[PDB]
Amino acid sequence: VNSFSGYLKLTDNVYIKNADIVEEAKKVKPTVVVNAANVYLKHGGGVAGALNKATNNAMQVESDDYIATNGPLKVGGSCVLSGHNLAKHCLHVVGPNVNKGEDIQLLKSAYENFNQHEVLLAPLLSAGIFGADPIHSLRVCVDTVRTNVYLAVFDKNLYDKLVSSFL
Ligand SMILES: Cn1nc(O)c2c1CN(C(=O)c1cc(O)cc(=O)o1)CC2
Repeated sequence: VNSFSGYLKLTDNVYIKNADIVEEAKKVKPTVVVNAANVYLKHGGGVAGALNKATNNAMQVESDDYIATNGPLKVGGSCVLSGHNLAKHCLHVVGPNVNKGEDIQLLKSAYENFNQHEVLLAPLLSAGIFGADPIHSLRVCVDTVRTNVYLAVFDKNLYDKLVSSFL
């Protein structure tokens, strides 16, 4: 039993809710919140911008030190950093950004990072400002992630479309 509430169950291991991931993280304090990161960990907008703002820019400060030491992530890759006031840990995962021309096949590699964590609160990778089709992202999630994932979808209209079209 865990503290996630109000989710619709899609599969054995994938759950979904119309929710603001920032507000959900603040309330649950999950072990892992996933950020929709880019390779530079520049958290300017979308989910990343919102998570970073909720940490009062502490996420960005930590991320800048990470990049200065380690260099950029790979598209499809990830790193574990602090969750600050939102979670124990933040798993920064880089899905492909279609608006930069990155290969959508890398979306599966991105979701594979979730399998290193037993339970996660996450957004749909490559959705929103990353330009991918969220219906496709949900399909890849369900077909790739084997650990327990709680998906937060900010837009109510999109949430309803994702549920109604789910096979
Ligand atoms: C600035 N702020 N603070 C918050 O709690 C939120 C925001 C803004 N926001 C996003 O930028 C966003 C975009 C998106 O595609 C998915 C998502 O989960 O969040 C949603 C929730």
